Amino acid sequence: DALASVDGNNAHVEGSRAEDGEMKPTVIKSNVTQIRKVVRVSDTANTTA
Amino acid sequence: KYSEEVLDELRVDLQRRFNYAQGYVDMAVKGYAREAWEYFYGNLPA
Amino acid sequence: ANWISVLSPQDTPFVSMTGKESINQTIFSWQT
Repeated sequence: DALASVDGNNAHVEGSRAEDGEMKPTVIKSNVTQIRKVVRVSDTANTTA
Repeated sequence: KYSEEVLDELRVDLQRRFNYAQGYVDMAVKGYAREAWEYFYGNLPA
Repeated sequence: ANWISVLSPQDTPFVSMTGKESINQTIFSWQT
């Protein structure tokens, strides 16, 4: 979320009504993951010495 | 007075023995132990 | 019947008469 701009004219009168205020939603963000290697070899060996 | 040829022969014998022992022990124990640990936390059934 | 018959010709004298020796490579060599 991000706050609102600052006001510089707050000079409300006394004994008056509560004016509707500025309210905003909260922005959301999302992402996704990513996916390996190749082990090509002979492998016919490694069973005996 | 240990000869280096003796040590080389020992290295070869030990390497082949370790290869056989690994090839056995893997499918003997670890193939089951991995899935057992996975079931421990219930992560295997997808 | 709870068994099977198998001829199983298994003389194999040579294998037991020559012993064996482990190696650490697919190609061994000697010199003489």
